[PDB]
Amino acid sequence: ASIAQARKLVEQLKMEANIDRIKVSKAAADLMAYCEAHAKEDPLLTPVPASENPFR
Amino acid sequence: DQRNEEKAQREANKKIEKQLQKDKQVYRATHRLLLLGAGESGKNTIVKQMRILHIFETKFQVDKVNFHMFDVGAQRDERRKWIQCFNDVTAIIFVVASSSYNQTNRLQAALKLFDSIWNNKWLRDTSVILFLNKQDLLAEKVLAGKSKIEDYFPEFARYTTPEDATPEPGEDPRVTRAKYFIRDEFLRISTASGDGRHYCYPHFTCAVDTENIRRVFNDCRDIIQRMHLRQYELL
Amino acid sequence: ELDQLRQEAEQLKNQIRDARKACADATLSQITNNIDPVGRIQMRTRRTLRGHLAKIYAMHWGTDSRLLVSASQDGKLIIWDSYTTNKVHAIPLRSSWVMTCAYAPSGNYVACGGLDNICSIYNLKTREGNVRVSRELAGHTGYLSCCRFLDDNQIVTSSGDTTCALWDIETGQQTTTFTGHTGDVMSLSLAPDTRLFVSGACDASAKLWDVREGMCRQTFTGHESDINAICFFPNGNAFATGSDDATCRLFDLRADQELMTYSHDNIICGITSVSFSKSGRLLLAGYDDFNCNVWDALKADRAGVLAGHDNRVSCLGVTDDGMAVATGSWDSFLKIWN
Amino acid sequence: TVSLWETVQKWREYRRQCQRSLTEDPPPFCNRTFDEYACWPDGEPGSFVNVSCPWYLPWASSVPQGHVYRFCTAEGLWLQKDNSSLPWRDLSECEESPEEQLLFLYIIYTVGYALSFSALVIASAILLGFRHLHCTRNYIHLNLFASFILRALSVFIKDAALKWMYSTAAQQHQWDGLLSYQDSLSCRLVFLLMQYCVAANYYWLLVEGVYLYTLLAFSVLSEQWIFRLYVSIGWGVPLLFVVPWGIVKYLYEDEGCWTRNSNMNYWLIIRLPILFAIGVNFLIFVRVICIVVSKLKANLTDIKCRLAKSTLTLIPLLGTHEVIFARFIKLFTELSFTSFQGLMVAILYCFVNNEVQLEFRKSWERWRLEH
Amino acid sequence: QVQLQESGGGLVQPGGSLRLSCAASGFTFSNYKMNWVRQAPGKGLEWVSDISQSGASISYTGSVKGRFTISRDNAKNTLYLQMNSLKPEDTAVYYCARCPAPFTRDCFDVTSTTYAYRGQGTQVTV
Ligand SMILES: CC(C)CCC[C@@H](C)[C@H]1CC[C@H]2[C@@H]3CC=C4C[C@@H](O)CC[C@]4(C)[C@H]3CC[C@]12C
Ligand SMILES: CC(C)CCC[C@@H](C)[C@H]1CC[C@H]2[C@@H]3CC=C4C[C@@H](O)CC[C@]4(C)[C@H]3CC[C@]12C
Ligand SMILES: CC(C)CCC[C@@H](C)[C@H]1CC[C@H]2[C@@H]3CC=C4C[C@@H](O)CC[C@]4(C)[C@H]3CC[C@]12C
Ligand SMILES: CC(C)CCC[C@@H](C)[C@H]1CC[C@H]2[C@@H]3CC=C4C[C@@H](O)CC[C@]4(C)[C@H]3CC[C@]12C
Ligand SMILES: CC(C)CCC[C@@H](C)[C@H]1CC[C@H]2[C@@H]3CC=C4C[C@@H](O)CC[C@]4(C)[C@H]3CC[C@]12C
Ligand SMILES: CC(C)CCC[C@@H](C)[C@H]1CC[C@H]2[C@@H]3CC=C4C[C@@H](O)CC[C@]4(C)[C@H]3CC[C@]12C
Ligand SMILES: *c1nc2cc(Cl)c(Cl)cc2nc1NC(C)(C)C
Repeated sequence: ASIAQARKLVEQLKMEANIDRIKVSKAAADLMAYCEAHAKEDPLLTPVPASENPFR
Repeated sequence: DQRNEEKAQREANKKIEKQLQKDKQVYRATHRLLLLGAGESGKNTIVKQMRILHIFETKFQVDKVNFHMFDVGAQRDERRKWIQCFNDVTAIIFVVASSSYNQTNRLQAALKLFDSIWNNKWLRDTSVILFLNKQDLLAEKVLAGKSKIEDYFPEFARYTTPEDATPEPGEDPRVTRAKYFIRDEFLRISTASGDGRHYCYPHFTCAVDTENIRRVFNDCRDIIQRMHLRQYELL
Repeated sequence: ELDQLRQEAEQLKNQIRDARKACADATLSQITNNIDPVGRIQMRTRRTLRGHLAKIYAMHWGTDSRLLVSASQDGKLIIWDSYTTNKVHAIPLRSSWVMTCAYAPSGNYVACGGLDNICSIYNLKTREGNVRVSRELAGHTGYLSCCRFLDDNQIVTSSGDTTCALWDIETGQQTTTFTGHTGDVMSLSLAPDTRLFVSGACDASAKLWDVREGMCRQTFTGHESDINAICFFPNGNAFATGSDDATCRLFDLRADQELMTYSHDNIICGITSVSFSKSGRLLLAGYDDFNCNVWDALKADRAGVLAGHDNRVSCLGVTDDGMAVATGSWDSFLKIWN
Repeated sequence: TVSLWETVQKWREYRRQCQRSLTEDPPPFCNRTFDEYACWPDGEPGSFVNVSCPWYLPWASSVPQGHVYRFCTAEGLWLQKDNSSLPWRDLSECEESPEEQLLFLYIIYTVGYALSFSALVIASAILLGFRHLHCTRNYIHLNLFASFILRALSVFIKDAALKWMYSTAAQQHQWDGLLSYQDSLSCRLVFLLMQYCVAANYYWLLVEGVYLYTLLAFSVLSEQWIFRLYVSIGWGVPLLFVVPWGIVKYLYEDEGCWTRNSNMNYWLIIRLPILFAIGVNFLIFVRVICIVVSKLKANLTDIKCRLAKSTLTLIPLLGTHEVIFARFIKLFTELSFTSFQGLMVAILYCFVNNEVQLEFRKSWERWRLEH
Repeated sequence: QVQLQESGGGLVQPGGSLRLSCAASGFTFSNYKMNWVRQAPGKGLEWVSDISQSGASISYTGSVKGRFTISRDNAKNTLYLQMNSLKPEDTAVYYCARCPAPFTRDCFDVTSTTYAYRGQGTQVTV
C-alpha cells in the first residue's frame, strides 16, 4: 500500500539532495547583477516617455 | 491603408459586443448553484428528480427561472480552492445526511464544513441553502432508539423542542427533537457570525421529497431579494 | 518498516536543511543593502477593457504583445486588442467554470480549462476565421487550474488532480505526467527557454519540472499557505510565488531556497497573480484587497500600487515589450496600466 | 413676491369702472384727462379731491396714512423742463401677519430647494465620477437626480421671472411693458417646461419604485432593453401628458402665463397622472415594507427600531411624503417636504450610502497614498 | 516547511488520562486557527475541538464535550489535548491540524483524506 509511496518519496528526497547547490551570496550577486544589467530595458522601472508609449 | 483595417476591427468588435450583450441577457438570467455534500449523502437522487421532473452540470427551469446546479463530482475532497469559484453563485446547496449512520459522525463533519463555509471571507455574502437529507431514515433510527445521537450530542438530552415545531403526521416527539436539535446546531453557527450578509435556509428533505426544487427556488428568490434589500440598505 | 523509512526520510530532510544552511553564508538583506532603491512607482490606468459578464479568472498576452485572451466565469474566452481595445473573438466555452486560459506563443491556438477536468483547445488561425475546438484534452481527474501552451503542439496543464501533464495536442494524449504534489496544483509558468516549468500547489511548495525528462528537478518549500500564482524570473534561474499567506517568496533554482519575502504587516490578503517587469526588479502582484502591488524585488519594499479594481484582482499580465500591464479582476474589468 | 398678478387685474377692472363713471359724469379749472392707465372719479366743482393713495396695490393698506394730493390747472397736467410728458407726481409715498408668515415660509422653501440643488448636483457628480457606481440602479438614480435638479432650476426660474416682472412694474409704477411678455407664448412654453420638470420628477420617483419592485419580484428582464424602457417612460410619458396639457391651454385657455388653473378640469389632465404615480409608488412602498417585515420576522430581537430606520430611509426615495397631501400648516408641510426631499434623497442615497462611502473611501485613500 | 510533530500518545488503561502535546515548527503558531482531528479505526477522520489563534473561542465534538480539554501555547508553538476519563471508543490516531489560511475564522479541509497541513498523528489506545 503506502510502501510504494514511501519508496517514491525517499527516492525523490535523494534525487533532490544530490544536486549542485550554490552559495546564497553568489546567487544574490547574480540576482542583483541581472537586475542592474537589464534595468535599462525596463520601461516601468525607468518611466518611458509617453512619446514612445503606445498605450498613451 | 490602416484606416480601413481599423474600421474592419471596429465592425467585428461591434458584432462581438452585440453578441456579448445577447449572451449576458442569458448569463444574469440563469442562477448558479453549487451543490455540496458528503459521500453517498443521497444528493444523487435529488439531482435526478431536479433533472427529469423539470463535474456535473444541471440546467433546469422552475417558474420560468433558469437554475444551473454544479454537482462537483470527480473532484478531490479538498474543497478549499474550487469553492472560491462560487462567489457569483446565488446559493451553496449544502446537503447533510441526517441519518448517515445506524460511518463516523458525518453530522459533526457537516457542521464543521458548514462553519468553514460561513467564515470563509469569499462566501461572506453567498447564502447557504441547507438540505438536511435522510429525515426518514433518521425517523426510524431514533424512534427505534438502538443508534442514538445522544452518544454524539449529550446536549440533545438537555435540549427541549422549540415552540416552532411543525411535526409531519407520523413525526413522534423523539424524532422532531433530533430534527430540530440538529437544525439549531447549525443555526448556532448561522447566527453567531455574519448577520445580514448571508443567510442559512435549513430544510428537511428525503429521496421521496419532490418539491425540493421549489424550496430551493423560493429561497433563492429570498437570497436575491435580501441582496437587493441590502443594496438599498432597506434591510 | 514504515516508521524506520519515515526516520530515513526525516534525516535526509534534515540533511537537505543543513546543506541549505551551509549554503546560507549571507542574505540579500545584507548584500543588497548597497543597492539603490527603485523609487516610488506611481502607475496609472491607461485603458479600461470592459465586456466580461462575470469574474475574470485568467488572462494571457499574445506573442505580438497586442492581443490578449481573457477567460471569465461567464463562459467567455475573449480575444482583445489592447491597441484598438477591440474584441477579435468571443469564444464561448462548453464549461462556464473556466479557471485558466492560454494564448499559444505561435498565435495559432488558444486554450482554456477549468472544473470540467478538460483543457479545450481552440484554433485561432483557421481558414474561415471561426475559432473552433481542435481537441478536448481529457485525462485529469481534477479541475484544470492552469494551462500554458508550449511551442511545438505541446501544452503544459496543471490540475487540481495534484498532477501536472504535458499533452501532445495532435495526438491528444499526455506524453508525461508530473507527480509529487500532494495538494491542488494551482499555477504554471514556462521558463524563458521553455525547457523547465514550475508548479505551485496547495502544499505551499513549488516544484521545478524537467519537461524533457519528466522529473521534479527541484522542490522549493518556504511558503506557509496555498500557492496561488507562480511566475519565472526573466533569466529562468529563479521564480516568484504568491500565496494566500499574503506574502510573495522568491526562490532561486541554485540557492535552493527563498531569496526574499515580499510581505507587509498591513497586508492580510492572499496573492492571486504574479508577473515580472523586463528587468525583474518590479514584482507585479494581484491581491484580495482589490489592488496590485509592485514590490521591490531586491528590497521587499512596496514600490507601488496599481489600485482601481473594485473587486479581487485575479490575473496579471505583462506585455512582451513590458510596455503595459493588463489586470483582470473579479469585477469583470480588464484594465491596462502604464 | 406673492403675485404682481391680481393688482394688474385690479388695474384693468378699476379702469373699466371709472371709465364709464367719467363718461357718465362730465365735469363742467380742471379739465378731463385720461392717462390711458388710470380712471379717476367723479367729483364736484368748487371743491378739491383729497383721497389716500389708490387701493389696487395691497400696500395701500400697509400705511393707509398715505395720501394723494393732485392739484389742477387750466392746462390740466404737467409738462416737464426736460423732454418728458409724464405729469409731475409723487406716488410711492404709501409704499414701503400673512406677509411675514408666508415670507419666512417661501424663503425657507427656497433655501431648501437651493440646498437640495447644490447637494444634488454634487451627488450627481459623485455618481458620475467613480465609474464603479455605474450600474442600472445608479443610472436610474442619476436620472432621478437630474429630474429633481430640473425641477429645482425650474422653480428658480418660476420665482425669478415673477420677481423680475413685479420689480419692473412696481419700480416704475409701470405695469406696462411686461404684459407683452405675459401675453406671449415664451413664458407659456417655459411654463410647459416647468410642468414637465415637475411631472418628470414624480415619474422618475415612480420609475425608481417600479425598478426596485421588479428587482424584488421579476428578476428575468433584459437590463439593456428594460433600462431604455424605463428612461423612455420617465422622460417621455411626462411629455406624453405635459404637451397635450400645453395644447389644451393653448386652444382653450386665456393669458396669464398659464399659471391660473381656473378650469381645474383641464389641469386634472396633469394632476391625475401624477396622482397615479404617487399611488403606485405608495403601493410599491407598502409591498416592499411588507416584504421587509417578512424578512425580518423570518429572522431571529427587536424589529421595530430597525424597521423605523428602514421606513424613514424609504419614504423620501419613493417620495411617499405626498400620500397625505394628495390651511397654513398644510401648505407649509406640503412645500417643505417636497423641498427637502431632494436633499434627503441626495444624502440617503449618495452620502450615507455604504457603497458610495466605500467607493469614496477607496478613492480618497488611493490618492492619499499617491501623495 | 509546515512541520507538525506530536508526542504524548501510547497505551493506557480504560478510564485513564493523557495529554497530547503538538510541538509545531515552521509556521508562526499565533497566526492561524488550530484544532485536533482524530481517525478512529473504522475509517473516519473527525474534527474534535476548535481553538482560535488567541484561544477565546473553543468548541468540542459532542462525544468529547466536558471530558476533553485543549490548550494552546502560541509562544512555544504547541497545542495540548488533555483526554480525561477515556472510553474504549477513544482509541484513535489523533492528528493536530491547522486550517490553511491565517487570520481566517474559516477552517477548510483539515479533515480531508490527504490534507497538507495536518499533523503526523499519535495513536491513543484505550
Ligand atoms: C459646487 C456647485 C456644483 C454647486 C452649485 C450650486 C449653485 C448652482 C447654487 C448655489 C446658490 C444658488 C443660488 C442662490 C439663490 C438664488 C436666488 C434665487 O432668486 C434664484 C436662484 C439662485 C440664484 C440660486 C441658484 C442656484 C445657486 C447659484
Ligand atoms: C439637463 C442636463 C443636465 C441633463 C443631462 C442628462 C445627463 C446628466 C444624464 C442623463 C442620461 C445619463 C447617461 C445615460 C447612460 C449612460 C451610459 C453609461 O455607459 C455612461 C453614463 C451615461 C452616459 C449617463 C451619464 C449621465 C446622463 C447623460
Ligand atoms: C431643456 C432640456 C435641457 C431638456 C433635456 C431633457 C433631457 C435630459 C432628456 C429628455 C429626453 C431624453 C432622451 C429621451 C430618449 C432617448 C433615446 C434613448 O435611446 C437614449 C436616451 C435618450 C437620448 C434620452 C436622454 C435624456 C433626454 C434627452
Ligand atoms: C392614514 C395613512 C394614510 C397614513 C399611515 C402611515 C402609512 C403610510 C404607513 C406608516 C407605517 C406603515 C405600515 C407599517 C408596517 C406594516 C405592517 C405590514 O404587515 C402591512 C403594512 C403596514 C401596516 C404598513 C402600511 C403603511 C403604513 C401604515
Ligand atoms: C406624523 C408625521 C408628521 C410624520 C409621520 C411619522 C412616520 C413617518 C413614522 C414615525 C414613527 C414611525 C413608526 C414607529 C414604529 C413603527 C412600529 C412598527 O411595528 C411598524 C412601523 C412603525 C409604525 C413606524 C412607521 C413610520 C412612523 C409612523
Ligand atoms: C450643509 C451641511 C448640512 C452639509 C453636510 C454634508 C455631510 C452630512 C456629508 C457630506 C460629505 C459626507 C462625508 C463624505 C465622506 C465620508 C468619508 C466616509 O469614510 C465616512 C462618511 C463621510 C465622513 C461622509 C459623512 C457625511 C458627510 C460629511
Ligand atoms: C429606536 N427605537 C424606536 C422606537 C419607536 Cl416606537 C420609535 Cl417611534 C422610534 C425609534 N427609534 C429608534 N432609533 C433611532 C431612530 C436611532 C432614534
